[PDB]
Amino acid sequence: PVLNLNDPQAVERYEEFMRQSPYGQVTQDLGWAKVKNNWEPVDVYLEDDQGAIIAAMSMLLGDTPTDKKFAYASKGPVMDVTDVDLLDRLVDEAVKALDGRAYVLRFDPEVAYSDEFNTTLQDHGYVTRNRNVADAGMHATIQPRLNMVLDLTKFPDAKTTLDLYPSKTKSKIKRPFRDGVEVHSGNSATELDEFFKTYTTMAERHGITHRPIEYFQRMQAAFDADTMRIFVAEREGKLLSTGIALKYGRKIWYMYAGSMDGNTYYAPYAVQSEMIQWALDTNTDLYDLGGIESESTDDSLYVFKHVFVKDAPREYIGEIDKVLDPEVYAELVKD
Ligand SMILES: [Mg+2]
Ligand SMILES: [Mg+2]
Ligand SMILES: [Mg+2]
Repeated sequence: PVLNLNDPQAVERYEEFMRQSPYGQVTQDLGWAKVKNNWEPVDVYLEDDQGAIIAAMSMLLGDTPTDKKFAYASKGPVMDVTDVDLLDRLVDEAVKALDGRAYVLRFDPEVAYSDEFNTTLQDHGYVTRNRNVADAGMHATIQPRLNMVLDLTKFPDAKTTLDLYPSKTKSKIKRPFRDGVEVHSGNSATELDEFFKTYTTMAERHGITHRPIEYFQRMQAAFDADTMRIFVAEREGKLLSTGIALKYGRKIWYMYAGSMDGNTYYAPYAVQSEMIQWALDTNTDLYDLGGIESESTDDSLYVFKHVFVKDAPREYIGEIDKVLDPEVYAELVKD
C-alpha cells in the first residue's frame, strides 16, 4: 500500500518499522524527504499476514529533461533485498503508487554484490548497475558501491576507539589529542555554523561546490541529537575540522566533513575517533565511513578511511532499476 503522509497513525507505524528494522537507513526515513524538500515523496510498504509492516520503500521523485520523473529510493528498500520475491511485491506497490509518472524506480540497497544476487535480480527483470557501469561521471552510480565499513561486532569488549586498532593506528589516533585537539559534539545551530565554516572552506579549497546551509538546517530540524550529531575538533580556540554523523539502524554513518586550511593537527582523526566512540557507547553494530573511489593508496579517500577500516571495503550490489519507460530509460541511463 501507499503511505498517507497526512495520517499520523500510518506515519508513526511506518517510522517505527524503519527505525527498528535491522535494514533501516536514514535516507529511507521519512525525515529524509524533509531534507530533500525539492523532491516529491512517495512511500509504499508491504504487510505480512498479521498486517504488520514487513517491507517499506521511501521514494523521492525528481525532474528530468524529459516528461518523466526519476523515482529514487536512496539505500532502500528496507527489508532483506535478497528475498527477491518479496522485493517484487514491494516494487509492484511502488510502481502502482508512481502511476506512470516515472521512467524508472531505482534503489541502491547496502547489500553485498555477488554474481548470484545480480543474476537473480536480472532474472526478475531488474536492470542492475554495478561492475558493468563506469566508476565515475554522470553514468556512474549515484552512491559509491565501495564503502569503508567498520564492523564493531568483531570487538564485543571494545571500550574505546583505540581497542579496535593495531598499535600503529592507536598512535595515529592519539596524535591529535596529545597535540591539544579537543572535540565537542551536538546538533545545535552553533555546531552547524562551525561545520558549515569548515565545509565551505574545504569546498573552496578543493574548488568544488557545496550544498547550502539550509540543506543541513533541514537535516537538523528533521533529526534529533540521538540521530544526528556534529563533531567539532578545535585546538586552543581554533576551529580545525568537523564531521556530521547519522545514527540509524545498525550503523553510525560519517556523512559530511569539513576542515580549515593549513595546519589542522590531524583533527580529522580526532573527529573519527569520537564518531567511533559514539558508535561504541551506543552499542552500534557498524560505523560506516562511506565511499571511496578505489581500494588504492592513490585514492585520498581510501588512504584516510583505510586508517580506520583495515578490512576490505564492502562492495554493494549497486543500483537496481525497475524500468518503467524503456525509451526514456535508454536515453537517460547508459553504462
Ligand atoms: Mg521535465
Ligand atoms: Mg558498547
Ligand atoms: Mg578496522
